[PDB]
Amino acid sequence: MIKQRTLKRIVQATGVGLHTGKKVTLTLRPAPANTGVIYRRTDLNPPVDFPADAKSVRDTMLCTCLVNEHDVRISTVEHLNAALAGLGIDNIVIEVNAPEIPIMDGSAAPFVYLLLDAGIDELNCAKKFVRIKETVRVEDGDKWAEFKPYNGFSLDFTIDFNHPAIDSSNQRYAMNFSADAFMRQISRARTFGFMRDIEYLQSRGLCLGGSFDCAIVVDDYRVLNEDGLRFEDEFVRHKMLDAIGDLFMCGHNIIGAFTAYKSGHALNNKLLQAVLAKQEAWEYVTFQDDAELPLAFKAP
Ligand SMILES: O=C(NO)[C@@H](Cc1ccc2ccccc2c1)NS(=O)(=O)c1ccc2ccccc2c1
Ligand SMILES: O=C(NO)[C@@H](Cc1ccc2ccccc2c1)NS(=O)(=O)c1ccc2ccccc2c1
Ligand SMILES: [Zn+2]
Repeated sequence: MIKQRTLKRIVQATGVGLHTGKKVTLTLRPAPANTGVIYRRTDLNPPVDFPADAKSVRDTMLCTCLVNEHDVRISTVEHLNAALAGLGIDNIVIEVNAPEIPIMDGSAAPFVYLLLDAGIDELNCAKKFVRIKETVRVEDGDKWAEFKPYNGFSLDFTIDFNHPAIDSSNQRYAMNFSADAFMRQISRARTFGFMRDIEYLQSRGLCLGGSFDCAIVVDDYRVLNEDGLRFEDEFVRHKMLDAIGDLFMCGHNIIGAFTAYKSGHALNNKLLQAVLAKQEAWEYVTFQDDAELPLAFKAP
């Protein structure tokens, strides 16, 4: 039987908060079967829990967050959420003593190492997958995102960004998902933005933790980071990283084929909600024998 996963032990790391520029301590905890992914703020008293749920996500001008009934938020969950999906972590409590997840290097890779430190523990309860049964498409002008039935998990993503540092040959990326492929191909791909935008935000007291150390920073013409890009198509790899995190907000790995053209956090969430809202488009499946598990979701 394919089992749900949590962590073996509690682990802690400290990083910089993108928004405040202050040190944030992140604690990852094992959790019981079926409890899912829970983000928790422990700066607040009492602490506030935000269960990961497609309906609780909000997108801002800067990042994604989860909100509670009172619109209290926890922010910058996008890249850690992608790492959870990548390693198939079903149940976990994620604490920060601050209003935001640390930005790390702008990618998901530092979170992967932290999760490896915590270890994986298999629980005695079947892991539930969401199987796509019908085609579902959502649109935003000329932008769109789609799920189709497919016995596996594939992503095919065309980026919305247009810049001299992005050739036409580097605007699309497609992959067959797996833990190893996520780690090797996607996890290290950084977020990105304009120097003038970062300077401007910082002049307004925002994004104080923003720097070359946590993003690809471009001007109108070129990548400014002295070491350049980690991949010739790093921008679109990062957008696939984001998509993997967006889709995992339902708390289940999905068996189907994902295709997107100029999508992003908002449209990816719209697709996820559209699927879950249409009863006949999907079903929960479990695997009592490891054989019939799509290759996509094998052990790391
Ligand atoms: O080919 C690879 N990377 O480019 C393997 C090499 C590797 C790299 C980093 C590791 C870090 C910690 C433990 C083991 C590692 C192996 N990377 S990978 O295939 O993506 C991979 C990473 C981590 C794993 C942990 C446990 C089993 C298998 C793993 C494979
Ligand atoms: O990739 C992300 N989310 O998934 C980034 C997107 C983003 C949004 C706005 C930006 C403005 C200016 C520069 C870069 C930007 C990136 N959101 S984020 O990881 O929370 C983030 C936001 C702002 C940053 C500014 C500077 C460095 C890193 C940043 C990361
Ligand atoms: Zn991102």
